[PDB]
Amino acid sequence: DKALVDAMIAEIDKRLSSQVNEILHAKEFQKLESSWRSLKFMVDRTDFRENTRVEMLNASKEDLQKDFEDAPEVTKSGLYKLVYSNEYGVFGGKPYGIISANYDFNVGPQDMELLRKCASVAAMAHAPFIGNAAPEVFGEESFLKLPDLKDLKSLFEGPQYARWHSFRESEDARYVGLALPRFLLRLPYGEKTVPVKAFNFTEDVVGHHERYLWGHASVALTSRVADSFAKFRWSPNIIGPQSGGAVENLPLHQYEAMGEIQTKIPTEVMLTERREFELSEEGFIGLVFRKDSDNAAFFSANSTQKPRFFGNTPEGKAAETNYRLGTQLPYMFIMTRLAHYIKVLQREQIGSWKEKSDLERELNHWLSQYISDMDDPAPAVRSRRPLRAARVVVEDVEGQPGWYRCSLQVRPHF
Amino acid sequence: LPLKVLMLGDFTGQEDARPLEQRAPINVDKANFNEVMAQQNLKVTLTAADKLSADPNATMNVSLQFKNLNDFSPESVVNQVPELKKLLELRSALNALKGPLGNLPAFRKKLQALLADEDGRKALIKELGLTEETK
Amino acid sequence: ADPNATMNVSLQFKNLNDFSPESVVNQVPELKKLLELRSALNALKGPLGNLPAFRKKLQALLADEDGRKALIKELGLTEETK
Repeated sequence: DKALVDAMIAEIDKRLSSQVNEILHAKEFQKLESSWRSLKFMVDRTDFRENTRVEMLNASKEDLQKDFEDAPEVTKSGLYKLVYSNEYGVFGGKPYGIISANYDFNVGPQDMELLRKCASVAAMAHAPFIGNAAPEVFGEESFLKLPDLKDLKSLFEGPQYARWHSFRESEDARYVGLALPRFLLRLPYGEKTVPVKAFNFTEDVVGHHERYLWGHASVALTSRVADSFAKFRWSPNIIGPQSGGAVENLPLHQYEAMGEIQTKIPTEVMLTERREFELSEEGFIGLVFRKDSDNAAFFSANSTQKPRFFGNTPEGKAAETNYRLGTQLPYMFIMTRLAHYIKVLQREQIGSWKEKSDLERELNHWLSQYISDMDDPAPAVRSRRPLRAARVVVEDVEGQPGWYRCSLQVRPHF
Repeated sequence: LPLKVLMLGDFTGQEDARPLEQRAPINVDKANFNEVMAQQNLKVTLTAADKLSADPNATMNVSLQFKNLNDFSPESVVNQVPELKKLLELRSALNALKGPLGNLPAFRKKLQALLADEDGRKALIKELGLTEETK
Repeated sequence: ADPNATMNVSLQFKNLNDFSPESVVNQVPELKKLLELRSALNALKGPLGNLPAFRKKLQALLADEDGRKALIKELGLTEETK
């Protein structure tokens, strides 16, 4: 008799799981959940004892556009108020290191304009803006179609991307960074791998991989920056499987294939070296999946800015080198930290009896603190001293008594 | 100088009428993340397809509330949706009866208690009563 | 192979590297199309792209209205039969 009652329990749990799947696969529910869970996945991978801080700002993209278009100038926007004004431009305060936006961007004009405003703010405060790109940006329904794309460079020649093309040429593009495929945050519920209490729930992911709780990879990149800073107080080591750009401990999900077994890739696709290189040429930060493991890697963190070409002469090639250095976030971060330190420390020197040469001597002695100019410093030890060379020149602005024009040029390790 | 990051995003189910600057940021750390969730107060009013029957016009509207990440688990989801919580109580009643943990009079009383919920549909009530063994 | 065939070019220079053959080819479509064809053939021979992509890109390269039909024929004669 009890066997029939157990069959009743099987059918009852079957229907209940039928509805629970509708709840757990709802786009709004997944929006909220993935927001909070990705947030915690970031926070619990940092080290607040290493002088790392994180603030939450609830804002939708539509309202960001509403504020930026309502304000007459970016200096009067609320975001600028709480990023620059209440921080970097406040005596006694502290400057924001970087801004992580949990958003997906398309080629739409609204998204492009939002990116322009974020580039302006990031340039004014010396802090990069990191986000993610949506699959339709490549003209595909989902990232799972990336291996079918024969040529992204040619794809980007269509008139649909005119605004993005100009954005890549703006000088504020150095403060913009967009990531490619998303990444799994939760393994689907199962009586063995992920059980729940009481109700025997077995989550049924259908043919639509959108049933999986995908998460924005911008948070993973943020964890990279956090680790680099926790170890060295600088953020350059975030672009290598061994350098510190490796994301370890990704969720896995083995399930039946055509009679065999296979694991759902933690990223939507398994990006090959050539495809990753193409995305890098297109100014995208692609988190590549290490085949057959639970580890991914960021091979490079190029900004949105496109490098400029100069005449192949000695001076022209020198100009190309400097420009590309500017185009790379791993060096942009050193520049940004330097700007923060300069603002803070100089504020305290305002009012002292400083002549031009005094500025020269003091600034040289200070810059030397982050310089490792040895014949061969320990590898990944010039991490703490990212600069190899540095030059400072100080002139007087002519027309008044006691302000100067300072030029600081740095050669960091490659 | 510390390394301070600003996470900007849609952490709620709706936009706030508060001007973007007027709203303040919240400092988050490992020792108070859950408290930050509870103070932020999460709520989702949404409609999904009602798969508890066989009607394509049947829809189910739910109002879920979140104070911590554990509230995203299916147990909490069921706890917050009476159309499923009643079915979980029915499950417990049937397992208790089949395991001989309670007698038929207690089983009948508790069944009446479960089915008495006025928010349930008569069709759902009939589907639940159809699971009771004849004896 | 025509002694009466002449080619007029309008080169522009902003730096000394603009005197390199790469820039010269970049500024002369009758050669730039041939360099794009070169890249297409090397990609195909190295198996970097499939035949459908190869065909599409070839059409793209040969579509340039400033090219001569004779040049177009010489370029298509370099495509492997397969």
